[PDB]
Amino acid sequence: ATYQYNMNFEKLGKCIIINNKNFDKVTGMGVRNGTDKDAEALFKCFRSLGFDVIVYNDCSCAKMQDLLKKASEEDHTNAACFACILLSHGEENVIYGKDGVTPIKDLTAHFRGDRCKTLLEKPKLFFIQACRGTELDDGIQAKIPVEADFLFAYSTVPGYYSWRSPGRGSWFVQALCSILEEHGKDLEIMQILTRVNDRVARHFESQSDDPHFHEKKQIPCVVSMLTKELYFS
Amino acid sequence: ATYQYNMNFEKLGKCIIINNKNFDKVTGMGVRNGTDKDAEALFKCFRSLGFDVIVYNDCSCAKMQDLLKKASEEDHTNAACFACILLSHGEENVIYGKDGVTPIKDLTAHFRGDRCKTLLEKPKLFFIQACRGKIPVEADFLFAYSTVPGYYSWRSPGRGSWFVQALCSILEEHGKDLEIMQILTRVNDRVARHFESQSDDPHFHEKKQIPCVVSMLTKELYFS
Amino acid sequence: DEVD
Amino acid sequence: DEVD
Ligand SMILES: [Cl-]
Ligand SMILES: [Cl-]
Repeated sequence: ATYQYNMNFEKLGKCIIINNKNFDKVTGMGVRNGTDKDAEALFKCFRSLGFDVIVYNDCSCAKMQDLLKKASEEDHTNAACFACILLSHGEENVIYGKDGVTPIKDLTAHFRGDRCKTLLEKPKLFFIQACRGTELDDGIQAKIPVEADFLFAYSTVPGYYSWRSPGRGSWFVQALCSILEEHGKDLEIMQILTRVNDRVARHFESQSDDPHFHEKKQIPCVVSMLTKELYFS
Repeated sequence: ATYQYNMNFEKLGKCIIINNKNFDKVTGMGVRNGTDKDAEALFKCFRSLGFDVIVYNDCSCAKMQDLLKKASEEDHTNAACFACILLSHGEENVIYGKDGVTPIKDLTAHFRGDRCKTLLEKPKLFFIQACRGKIPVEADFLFAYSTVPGYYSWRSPGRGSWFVQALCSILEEHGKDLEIMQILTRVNDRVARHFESQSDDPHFHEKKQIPCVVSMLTKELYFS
Repeated sequence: DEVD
Repeated sequence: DEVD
């Protein structure tokens, strides 16, 4: 128990999902077919863990900022943790809203130890399905610091594309939910995310009539500032 | 065992420690007092795990790249993994050699799956003490940074760096028992809780540090 | 497949 | 203390 986050709270916590599917024409970005499947899957798989999940669809940049700022201003005293899942287009360091781009760091900053007191010493988890660049992976034949207690689970490594199958959803979300459903009530979060890394790496490969984007691979990227083990027990 | 990296090899693997203490005047960077203590600690603690450790001192940027390139070109068929520890000044996303800065990404790129075939599907571990102010080719890397981006990494001249001292303490105690993420999580806690800066200057007084682990690992890693 |  |  000394090496694990205390989970003896009334609620596991809030899980906010920002599901951006449709974008203003001025952004030049296309519809994210498959993302509703991700949002539906995540609602189910995170609820199974014990989270109180709320979904917001097609948010403007101002709305994303307002949502997360307001969430950070709620009283989390009776919650063990907080989670946020961002589903959108992205480039390095930013995520698209319906009307533009917002730096990811500015969205997460609301939950810093000096800004969200009732989440102090509790895990703050961010899962991000978005591109981080335009590189393809061709594959190869087989007091406390204010930034403590954050974990970022990125769908892909910095500088790389992130993949989504239109009738199935993003590879990262598919893998994430399947592992959480199978093992989420048993394994530690890093054990879970490591299995997600392997699943994305091994069970997916891109299909396209466009040669440039055919037979490509993906590996996710977990950034942890956690100070204890996290079990959803 | 299907969920852990296979460790049934002749060798655990090579561990390169780059210990940069003294810097050319042109860089304007100060002597990193305490780093020799870190390097000696790391030699012992990584050796205890089973790594074949070698220490290189005051390396130029070109020497650092050459060491890692040459290492990536060795035959790792009979090794379970590879580790590299960098001790230096740093800024941005770069690290200081004795004569200037070089990108960290250039050092690690030699070990990508498509450039180092004998480490394919094996963990490649990089531990970095410095300020920061069929299979995917990027898989199976782990970076253990002393600090998150944009912050200082602290070093006591008499004791060594906070991160290194915490890392070696946790490894000598739990290194043969726990999975690498369990280890590094405990390192995060130890640095965050048990250290606080002391300075006559308020800008450097009473400051805190949180390390940062970046994992692209696909299995659990135990040193057994 | 598509990218994000 | 010093910084790196
Ligand atoms: Cl959809
Ligand atoms: Cl020294």
